[PDB]
Amino acid sequence: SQPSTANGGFPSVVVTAVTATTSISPDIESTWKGLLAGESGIHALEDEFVTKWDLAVKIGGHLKDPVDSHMGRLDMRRMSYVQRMGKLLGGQLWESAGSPEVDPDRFAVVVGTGLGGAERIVESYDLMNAGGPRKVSPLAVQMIMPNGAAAVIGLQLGARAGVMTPVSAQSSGSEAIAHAWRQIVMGDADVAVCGGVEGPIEALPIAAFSMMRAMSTRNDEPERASRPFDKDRDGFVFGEAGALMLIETEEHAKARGAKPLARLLGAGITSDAFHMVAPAADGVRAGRAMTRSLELAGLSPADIDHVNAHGTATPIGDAAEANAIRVAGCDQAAVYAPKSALGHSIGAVGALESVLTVLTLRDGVIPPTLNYETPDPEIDLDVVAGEPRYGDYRYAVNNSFGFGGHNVALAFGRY
Amino acid sequence: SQPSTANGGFPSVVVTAVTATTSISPDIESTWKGLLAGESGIHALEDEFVTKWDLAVKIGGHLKDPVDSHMGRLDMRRMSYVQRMGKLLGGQLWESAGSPEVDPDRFAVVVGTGLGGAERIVESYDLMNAGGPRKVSPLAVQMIMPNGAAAVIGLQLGARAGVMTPVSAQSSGSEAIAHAWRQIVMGDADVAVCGGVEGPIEALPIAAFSMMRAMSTRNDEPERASRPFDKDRDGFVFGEAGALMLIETEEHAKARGAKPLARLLGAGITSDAFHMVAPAADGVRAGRAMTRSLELAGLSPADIDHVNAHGTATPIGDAAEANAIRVAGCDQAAVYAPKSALGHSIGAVGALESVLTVLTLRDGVIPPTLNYETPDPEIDLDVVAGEPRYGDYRYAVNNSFGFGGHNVALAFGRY
Ligand SMILES: CCCCCCCCCCCCCCCC(=O)O[C@H](COC(=O)CCCCCCCC[C@H](C)CCCCCCCC)COP(=O)(O)O
Ligand SMILES: CCCCCCCCCCCCCCCC(=O)O[C@H](COC(=O)CCCCCCCC[C@H](C)CCCCCCCC)COP(=O)(O)O
Ligand SMILES: C=C/C(C)=C/[C@@]1(C)SC(=O)C(C)=C1O
Ligand SMILES: C=C/C(C)=C/[C@@]1(C)SC(=O)C(C)=C1O
Ligand SMILES: [K+]
Ligand SMILES: [K+]
Repeated sequence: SQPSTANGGFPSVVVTAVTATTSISPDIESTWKGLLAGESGIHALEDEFVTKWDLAVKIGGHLKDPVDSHMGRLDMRRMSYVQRMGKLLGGQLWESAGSPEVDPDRFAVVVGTGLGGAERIVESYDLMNAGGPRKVSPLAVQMIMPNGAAAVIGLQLGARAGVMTPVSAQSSGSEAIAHAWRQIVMGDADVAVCGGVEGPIEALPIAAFSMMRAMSTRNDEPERASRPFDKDRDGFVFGEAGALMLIETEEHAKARGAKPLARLLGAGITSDAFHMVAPAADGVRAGRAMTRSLELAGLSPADIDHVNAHGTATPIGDAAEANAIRVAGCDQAAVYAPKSALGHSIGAVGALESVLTVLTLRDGVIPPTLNYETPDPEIDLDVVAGEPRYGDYRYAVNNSFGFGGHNVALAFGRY
Repeated sequence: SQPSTANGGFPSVVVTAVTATTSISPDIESTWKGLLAGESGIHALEDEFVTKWDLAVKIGGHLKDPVDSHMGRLDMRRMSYVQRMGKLLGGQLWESAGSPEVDPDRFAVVVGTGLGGAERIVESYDLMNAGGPRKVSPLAVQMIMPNGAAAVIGLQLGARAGVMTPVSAQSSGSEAIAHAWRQIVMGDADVAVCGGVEGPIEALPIAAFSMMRAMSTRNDEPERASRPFDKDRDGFVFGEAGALMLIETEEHAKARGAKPLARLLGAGITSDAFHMVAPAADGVRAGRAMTRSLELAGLSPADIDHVNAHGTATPIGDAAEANAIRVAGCDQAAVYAPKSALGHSIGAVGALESVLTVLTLRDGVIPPTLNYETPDPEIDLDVVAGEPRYGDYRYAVNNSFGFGGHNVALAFGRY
């Protein structure tokens, strides 16, 4: 019969450290306290690029503490932005873990991102148009390539059991943690740094998503604009983030005296084959990704206390995900939609929300979904709102979905 | 007691169809015949961009049959180039396989690529710069995102068991087949379309790579420029390609009466943690990727008949790979380096070379490595050269490596 975590057919895998930088704080613990106190990272954008172009979207969450105030002169010339973000979070995470001395040959890195060092593409293009091929940096290829942030972290921390970069648009950061889990349970690694990084809010990304008519334009009240599951939602809001976690076998963690924050029990990856940029309405394949993570974990849907929803606040996205949660039999879980406060960080967001799922399990508390004011009869979920919801949560699923029809669900447990 | 293909701990997985477009032919079967007859796809580049910029590199292999001679006018605007290649190859592969009726919920797609729809990044940038944010296409995001080619193919063919895009630079096309094999042996799918696609030779990619000093500049003799393992090699040559294969459990293939071309037995993924753009000289982690594919296959290195080398023709690269082949105990095997004839197709190339490994096994023959004229004493490999070599080939490993330090090896068997 089928290997599961519960039946011992997969080894036990624990989360032993987390790190993130957000529009609320550069410190994940302070981001967590702010979320619980009802704080939002979303504000009026003050960038001159908003005025230069008169963008229809004038709201978003920049990082509280910009990555580049941490970067040396050479990093600014030799790395793309997602690489600098990767380096920053990778060193923070390692220090957080107690700087363990691990076997490099049993250590993997899996880090997702939406695009890569795309600013270096436009830089290279301009440099060559103005001055010819000899003006392109000899570092352009390694700064641009989308595996470049994962590679930087792997080099920095010494990972020799693989360095992988799954890209699946807005599920990339979750999918990275899924593949790290597979690398460990298939025997390829005992320890893995995983998660996601993403570029900052800029004019061209805004322009491109805005032309999809995907984004909230509630510019006069920025903190109220992101309303996942609310009746009056009008699209997503960008909120910058990067997040990594350290996962390892329980035996590896025990042998070095690490204190686990949670367990990572299983991962489901499916696809819709429905539309390139809208989720299937029926939620069936998305609900199957949740169900698969439960099969691998050895759990039933009634075990699931908590769902951390992808919850983008688009009208059709939230409706599809509500249907997916019912398909999976998880619609009596308490649901949190963290994009209500942190906005959408695209290739990083699944990793950020998996970190938040881990903290919910460690601490016994789910923050309030901001802006949740008018229940939507198509949604019919238990959306935590108003104040935090306390409980002894045993098991939780984190959802992420991505343009291309990608569905990723991760099942975590209390340690 | 570790599961392996040979001990029945993983299900048997077979290759049932292959498709590729190359500098030699749009048709994989003709490419193969061309290879065996000693044909090269590498010529003088006739593009106006070469003289416009006076590029240092004036050679390479364009597709014999351009992807866009097959494309509708709408697709030329609303798909990126790699998406159009994916659509073309995906349709051709399915028709080659008999257009089988599979269970969509058991059908995955995994397709790697080096970058994605990056021409749409520069086009969006220019369009906005000239006319504002509302000139950017509403399709730009879904054309640009690096998962875009895999997602096009998943939607086209109806894959609902997962659509994945691993990015690991020059090893992406092999890594995709590795993850497709994992998706099947972990029980998430019974059938998968997998491989890699890549963009065409253009001015800015030539500038960026050639500023790395990686590329041959033997412009006076183009078919003699790509010289993997030859003492007088001087770097790689671009040769365009895309390649997909259909794999499925042997049970699945048997139930629908499909004739297997070969077996995909195991896949190893490791990393160097050495340098962003040079492979580790000792070949140790790269040899471990080969060993790991053998472990999962249940083979010993003494079983290996044939290695399809990554063999870029850089001085450093080929020397590191020969060390790797020694580390893995595979240096008694017959070695082919197809970039000698087909050049380097970056994100696609490990998929293309995986298809060539399958055909070697199917037909009992290895094509000659072109331009292999002076053995290099640091290499000391049995390089197939001169004429095709016929043989009873039973087991082969296809190697692929990438910037960032990624190592992928696939173990294939004769059906
Ligand atoms: C909250 C998350 C937001 C996510 C955003 C979307 C993620 C897309 C990737 C983001 C990459 C951008 C990194 C910016 C680095 C930086 O800082 O560059 C500024 C100066 O402007 C620039 O160079 C902007 C150049 C734009 C680069 C091209 C971006 C193309 C975007 C596409 C047209 C639209 C998005 C495609 C996404 C597909 C994948 C996900 C589904 C510093 O200024 P200075 O120091 O020079 O004064
Ligand atoms: C086998 C070679 C592989 C090389 C490719 C390397 C991977 C990059 C893939 C890029 C895909 C390009 C698709 C070209 C479409 C096409 O054909 O458009 C021409 C007109 O030129 C263009 O717009 C070229 C636009 C440039 C796009 C930006 C490319 C940036 C390249 C980086 C600076 C360097 C490469 C980074 C690779 C990182 C990943 C691999 C390690 C027809 O013009 P028209 O007559 O129809 O008007
Ligand atoms: C297949 C397309 C999908 C899943 C679209 C979703 C719901 S995922 C996401 O982050 C946003 C903004 C969406 O619109
Ligand atoms: C870590 C760096 C590596 C593997 C570099 C290699 C050998 S892989 C490749 O396709 C080319 C052109 C190279 O130079
Ligand atoms: K979530
Ligand atoms: K090869």
